[PDB]
This record gives sequence, structure tokens and C-alpha cells, in this order.
Amino acid sequence: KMAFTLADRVTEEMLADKAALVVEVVEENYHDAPIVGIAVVNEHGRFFLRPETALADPQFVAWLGDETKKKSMFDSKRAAVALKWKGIELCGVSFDLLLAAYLLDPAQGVDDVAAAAKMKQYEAVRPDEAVYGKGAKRAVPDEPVLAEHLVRKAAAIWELERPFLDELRRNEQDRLLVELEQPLSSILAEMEFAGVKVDTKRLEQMGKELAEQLGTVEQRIYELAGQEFNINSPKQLGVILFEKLQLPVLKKTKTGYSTSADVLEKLAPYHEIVENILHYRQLGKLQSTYIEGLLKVVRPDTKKVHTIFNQALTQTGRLSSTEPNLQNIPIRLEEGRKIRQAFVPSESDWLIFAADYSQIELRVLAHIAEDDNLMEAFRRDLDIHTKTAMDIFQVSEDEVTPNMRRQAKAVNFGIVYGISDYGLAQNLNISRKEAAEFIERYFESFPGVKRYMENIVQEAKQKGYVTTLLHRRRYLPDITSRNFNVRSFAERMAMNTPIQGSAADIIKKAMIDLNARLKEERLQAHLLLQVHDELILEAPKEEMERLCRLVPEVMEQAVTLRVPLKVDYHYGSTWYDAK
DNA sequence: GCGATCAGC
DNA sequence: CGCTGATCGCA
Repeated sequence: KMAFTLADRVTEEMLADKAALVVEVVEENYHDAPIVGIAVVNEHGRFFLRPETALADPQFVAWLGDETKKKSMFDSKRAAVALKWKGIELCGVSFDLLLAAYLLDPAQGVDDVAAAAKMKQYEAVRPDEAVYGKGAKRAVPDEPVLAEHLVRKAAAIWELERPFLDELRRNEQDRLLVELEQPLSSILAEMEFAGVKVDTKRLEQMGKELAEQLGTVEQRIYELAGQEFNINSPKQLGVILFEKLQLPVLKKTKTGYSTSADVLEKLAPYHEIVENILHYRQLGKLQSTYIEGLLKVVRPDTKKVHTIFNQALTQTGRLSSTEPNLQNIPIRLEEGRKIRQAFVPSESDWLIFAADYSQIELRVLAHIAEDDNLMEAFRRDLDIHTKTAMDIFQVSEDEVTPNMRRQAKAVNFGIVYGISDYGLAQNLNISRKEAAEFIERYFESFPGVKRYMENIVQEAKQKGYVTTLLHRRRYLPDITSRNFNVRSFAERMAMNTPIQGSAADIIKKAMIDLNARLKEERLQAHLLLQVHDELILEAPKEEMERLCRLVPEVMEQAVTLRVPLKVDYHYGSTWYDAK
């Protein structure tokens, strides 16, 4: 339908200093993937270009790389990375419709031009899944169909820029787009392209040890069970535990029985088999997800993994990481933690450097609640769980037992997640009355936190949304629901989203400031990963002493709060040793 | 095609 | 009780 020049050569009217640009990568994983088509819409009209044509043309290449030639795009990062794998630099992206839509309303799950277009009732563009299929049926169509789709996406971006920018400006989110998320997009592009080197023989050796401890564990489970069965089947396990061996059921489920780790540790004392199933679950998880699954996505040439950071998915402003997920690499239990020995510097005589905010959520809570007891605790750099135990249990420091600190720590998680008696009682394996007593004691010791939690729910009902430090927004329409379970979950989101979201805003601003400082200092050090409240870098050995001073300082000074931001850091030959 | 489970923050 | 993603089993 839509009119445009299906051009076979590049012309200077395609290289105007403002344009909507689509550099289409249809492969879901864009790492070293083909670019199937190019669309440009600018003051002169609408243009489709074959990529072999466009990317061979020196003038088109230079227009891509010229920061002065402004481009409006959807998912710039996708385009930037696919171009990086071809040695082509993309610059001058001044508007990204994906990030604009994400900031206006994260709840829409906008992941294509069509869904962003719908927020302004622009319907003259198809959804990607209607054009390409999905997953199994993910094929590039014939040139006429492809070209009309790309040109209609570019035209949608062209028309949608100014209404998205006017709404962002009304929301006071204009700076969140221009000065935080879009510069971060570039930084994520570099991190993903660089990747993380994996020691694949370390992982294969761990794989072989786990296959033997799994074998040893399966047949003692079979011995104790008096029968062979699929241990990885929650259904067949539940029959073995609750029907054949007649173990008690503490947590009744509508369907069958729960075999969650929560239920199995209460069942450990009644039967030997239980602990063995939990050891088996821990090893089978290392084996399937972190050994086998990691090895499947290592590039066999470089032995690097190239995560994709989804910048536009989480309801709080956090990143997510896929294929592989480099934000859930084991660390808590020692045998899982060894996996991190396989994550190594990409060059001879480089080291891994990890810096992590200490208790950023509770420090952000202290800031926004202006609780004088919590702010003083941080100004004194106290152990916050110990001091919370001292206050809610009414004891001196010396009188806090390890069980008291364990319980106070779970209250502190509770407070930032949005406490409920039923939630804390579940976590602590106590009654609801006992948990409500802890919560009451917490609020008598931190009355500013109690005020804040009432005033922010009260503010979420009046406004219909909540905000973070840097004006990220989440809409909480379930705040006015007559169903108790659905309205309490909205009240929890109103308590938690400003905390978790403020913490995301701060680490995103740190990453931007860190990269400016690394460039000013012309250090070879670079970001590999973000894990929510930690940055992981690799650098030459020679740079370690300067980064021990520079990275913490940049992360501490990212934002000014009423309490200090505290950062710990470590470095070593492997991610494991950076502890 | 989704629930259960478990890894991270 | 907050936020995620991957694997597996079973439909």
C-alpha cells in the first residue's frame, strides 16, 4: 500500500540530518546476526535499501557513524550490536521509541513498533509476529512484504517521536530518556559485544565431577525409595514421598503435593531420602543450567558468552539478562560458586574487578522515609541487621544471638518488599500473630518508615502511580480493587517499586559516570556485567590500584542521598577470586 | 504452553 | 512478602 522508493543505490536525500531509521535484525539473538533490510523516513520521503547495497556504501556507513545526523529508532541497541559485529559504528541516536514507551508505561510489555504505536492509536503498521512468525515460524518474508513492513515501522517512528516526547515531558521523564536510558543503551551495546570469556575446559571438568556425584546420589535415592522413578518430576516425587513412604504433608496444594525446597527442609527429619533429594536438586541445577546450558551458548571460536540485556522489560527499571542469564550465576553455596572460576579475563594478564553497593535498598529506604533511627544507623556504618535485632528484641549489641539477627534480617527484607504478617510468617516458619508482633516492634523502632509506607500507599491511591528518584513511573490500578489479595499486592508494589527502582536508577547513573571517567583517564578497563547492585569489569593488572579508588568513588557519588552509598570491591584472576 | 522449581539481587 | 530467567515435565 504505502508509497516509497525501493532504491537499488544510496542517494544524498537518504542522508538528511534527521530521520527515522530501521536496521532490521529478525533473529531474536542479534549477536553476529544478519541485517535483512534498511528503512529511512526523513523530510524527503520513504526509502527501503537492501543491506548488502547500503552497508557496502561508504557514504551510508559515514552517515550511520556521524553523531550530527540524528536518528529516531526502535531498539537502537539491537541495531548497534548487529552493526558492531560488522565493524560499523552507529551514532546520533537521539530518540528510541522502545525506551520511550517503556518509561511511559512499563506494564504495556511494548516489544514492537506496533504496540508502541497503539499507545497513540497509530494502527498503520503490523506487529512483527504477524510479519515474521515466532520462534519456530521466525522467517524473513519476500522483499515486497519485508520492505513495506520496514517502511511502515520507520513512518510510525517518524510520526510517534513528538507525541512520545510531549508525554515524557509532561511526566518529567524527558531527562530519564535523554540522559539516562539512551546513553545506557550504548553502554549495554559495548558490554554485550565485548562479552565474557569462559574457560570451557574448567566447565567440562566440573560437568564430569557433577555427573559422577549425581550418579552416586540417584542410586542412594533409589535404594532409600525402594523403586526407580524420575526424581526431576515434582509429580512422581510427591507420590514417592507422600504415598509410598507416607511422609506427612505440611503444605496442602490444590493439585498433588508441593516438593518445594521450603517443604523438603521441614521434611528432612522424618526420612534420610529428603536431604539426598535436595543435594540431587542442587547438583542437577548446576549440571543442566550452568554447565550444559552455558556450554551451549559459548561461541566456539572466542569461547565468549554474549548476554542480551533487556533494558525494557522489568516493572521496576531493573535490567534483565538472557541467553545466557549472567545475573543469576551461583554464589551462595560453595559447590555452585566454583562455576565463577570458569569466568575469566578476555586477555593475558587482565583481572576481573567486582564492585557492589552494600545494602542499597535499605539505604534508599532510609533516604526517602527520612527515618532518623535508620539514617543514624547508616551514618554510624552499623551492621543494619544487628541493630534491627537490638531495636525489635530490646537488647544490647552483645546480647544479639545469631537466631535474633537471622529473624531481624528477614524483617528487613520484608520491609523493602512490602511487609505482610502472612508473608513474613511464611518466610520465618512462625505464626501470623508472631510475625505481626515483629512488624509492630519494627514500626515502633522506625516510625519514619511506618509514616512513609502509609503516606506512599496513600499517595499511590491519589496519583494512581508511584515514582522513583529519577522519575521512573509504575501505574498501580489494583490499589482500588475490592479483592483483598489483589489490593494488598498493589500496596506492596507501592512500598517496593520506589526502593528497587531508585536502586536501579542509581546503578544506571553510576555506569554512565564510570564510562565517562574510564575514557577521561584512558584506562583499558571496561564493564562486562551489571547484577542489579554490582558492576563487574576486566582490566589490565596495571590498572587495579587506580580502579580500587576510581570505581567505588564513581559509584558512591552517582547520587547524593541523606545517607552514604557504601561500595565494597574485589579483584582476582577469575570472577570466583573477585570476592 | 504453563506450572513447579531454583539460580541471582 | 519484591524483581527476574532457564530447565524440566507433562498436556
